[PDB]
Amino acid sequence: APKCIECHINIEMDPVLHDVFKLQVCKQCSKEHPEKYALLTKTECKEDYFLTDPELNDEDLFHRLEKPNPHSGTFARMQLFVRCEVEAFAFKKWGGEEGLDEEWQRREEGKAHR
Amino acid sequence: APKCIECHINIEMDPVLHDVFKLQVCKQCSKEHPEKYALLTKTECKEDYFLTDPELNDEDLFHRLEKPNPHSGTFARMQLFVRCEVEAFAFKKWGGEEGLDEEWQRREEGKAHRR
DNA sequence: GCTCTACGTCATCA
DNA sequence: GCTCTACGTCATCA
Ligand SMILES: [Zn+2]
Ligand SMILES: [Zn+2]
Repeated sequence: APKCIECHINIEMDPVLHDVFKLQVCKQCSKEHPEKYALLTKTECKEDYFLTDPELNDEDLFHRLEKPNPHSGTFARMQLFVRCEVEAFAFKKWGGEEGLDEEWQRREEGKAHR
Repeated sequence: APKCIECHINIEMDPVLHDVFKLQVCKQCSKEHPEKYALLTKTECKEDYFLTDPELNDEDLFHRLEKPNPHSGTFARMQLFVRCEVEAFAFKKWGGEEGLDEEWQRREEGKAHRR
């Protein structure tokens, strides 16, 4: 029977990372590796990685988990993305982790200026 | 025998102004009163009256005629609005003809201000 | 550490 | 004298 790609031991996969994000990863390894497996809200994806609504809204581009808005169920649904997917897209977008850090810099100058 | 509200004479209403815009006006009177009856594109509505896409996209708020884009059938459809409806909404928005001018005035100052 | 839309402009592509 | 979307912050309201 198939094994978690992180630990090579667990055969019971985290339900969310597996069913929703297509990752053969166990709940414990997801906790141990947030740099890959942590779930980020849509808002966290824009502030951390400077992705736009059109790229995050693209059904064809990111897998996503939706939950009721924790502020109120009458508010727009919370959207959760897996860090490895969003990071990989942002690195292609801005050019690796350095490109991203240069774009970070670039905006502080903007906020300062403005 | 219902009459054009403008001339009170013609019995045959402009088919566009009547079917699409609900206006009991003959074609001849539409040409003689462009200040009420001229059809404006979506773009001329934003330029002339500072209405937004959300306003003009509201299906419940303006009648609209759609035509194929004259630049190309593959481009987004042309949308035609009747000046009297558009003008009346812009007069409420900006507070009359004077407020529309006052808003005109301020954007020129902005596009001198932006080098 | 919640999300959508709108303001706002203009360009670009369609 | 063609239209949509995107880029920008954001704020507001939901
Ligand atoms: Zn594991
Ligand atoms: Zn008439």
